[PDB]
Formats: sequence, structure tokens, C-alpha cells
Amino acid sequence: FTMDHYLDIRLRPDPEFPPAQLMSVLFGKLHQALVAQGGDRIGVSFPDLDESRSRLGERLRIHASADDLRALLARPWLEGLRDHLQFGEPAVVPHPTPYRQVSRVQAALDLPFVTLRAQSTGQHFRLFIRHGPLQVTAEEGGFTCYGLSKGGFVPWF
RNA sequence: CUGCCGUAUAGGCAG
Repeated sequence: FTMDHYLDIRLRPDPEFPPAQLMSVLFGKLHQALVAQGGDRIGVSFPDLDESRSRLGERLRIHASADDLRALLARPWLEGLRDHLQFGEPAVVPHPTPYRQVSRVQAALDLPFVTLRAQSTGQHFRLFIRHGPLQVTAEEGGFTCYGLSKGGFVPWF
């Protein structure tokens, strides 16, 4: 694939903040960073997904070419948040893996979500997220400024 | 929370 790289960002446990809240913040900053960067070739997955308990889990995985990932990481988007994260190393994904879409799903759902604050409005909203069915190969779409699918697939492992 | 395509809170999207 063109997206054979990734990086895992682990939430460090914090007594004052449930993971879902750090994740929402993590995910928001990445969103700020992608709007900055500008492409549509960076995707995300939540590898510790718990479907049964509708939680996204303690990990955010970012997927990209070695080059898009370099750029994104050479940028102060986790400035203020580094302290709450444990970062892996950017790496070539293992293989083979199945692939899946990770997508926003809109309207109280049985789906994990992140709470965000829209930039214009001060309004908080809930962006619900579905990890689609596993398949064997990747179809050829891309991704949104949220790293979520507008056609594209991410290796799931 | 708000907004958009759409005849339609069919169904979709964007923040």
C-alpha cells in the first residue's frame, strides 16, 4: 500500500481524566494538525477498540506513508499534550493484515465516540466512529481531515 | 451543539 507506516500513541493513565476524555483531546489536536497539513492520505484506527463496551480504547494509531508521517510528526500538534501520551516508534506495518474502514457515523448510538468542540461555535458535539468489517485487500479511497474514511481503508492489526 | 446536498428528519454529508 502507499500507507505502510504507522505510529501508536498510547494514553497514559491519569486519575483526573477518564481515557475517553484524553482521547477526545488527542483526536482533536490531530484534527487541527491534519487541517494544517492538508492532504487526504492520513488515516486513523483505534486498535484497542472495545466494540462490546463501545469504547475506543487506550490507543490511537496513525497511518501514513513514511513521508506524510514524517511531516505530521515534525509539527507541534501535541504541544501541551505530550505529557499524557506514550509514543511508539514510526514503523512499517506488519503483513499480511486484514483492512477495514474506520468512519464517522451520524444521527444516542451503540458506537464509541469522541466529544469535540467545533472551532466556530463553542458547541460540543459527539463524533461517533465505526470500525467496518474486515476485508483482505484495500479499495482505493482517501481520508477526511479527521483521519476518518471517505473511501480509504487502514490495515487492522 | 450547528450547518449543508436532497421533494423527504428516505438516506446522506460537513464542522
